[PDB]
Amino acid sequence: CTDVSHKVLRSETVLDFMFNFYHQTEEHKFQEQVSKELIGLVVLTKYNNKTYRVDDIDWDQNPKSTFKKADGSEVSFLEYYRKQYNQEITDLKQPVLVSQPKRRRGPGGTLPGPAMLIPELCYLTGLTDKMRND
RNA sequence: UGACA
Repeated sequence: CTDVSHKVLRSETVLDFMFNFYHQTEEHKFQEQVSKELIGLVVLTKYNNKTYRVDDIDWDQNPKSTFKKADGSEVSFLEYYRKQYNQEITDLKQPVLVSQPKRRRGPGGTLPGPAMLIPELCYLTGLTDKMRND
């Protein structure tokens, strides 16, 4: 009861995460907190086991969002991820994870780990990688 | 000088 946060779980996508979070908080409230939970935090891309620092949860696009390829092949997250790495999205109706370095614009550290992630593949971490050297 | 977006 009234449980929150998660000490860097082994395996679980932030979709499954933000999912349980969907079963608690209100609507407006929901989105506000959830993000705070993943924001500044990082996720593990199941398809390419690569972790990026989620600084913003894209509560607009779904794992279906598309984009053209080299020659212009329009493939969706679901596709690019399923065909190239086969990570079966499945929850093709949740948001996205806009991972951004969002450096402190201070001196010249420049933060790393930017990426448009699928919440259904992001193994919640706890990295919160700050590494920049400002 | 934004490293499988």
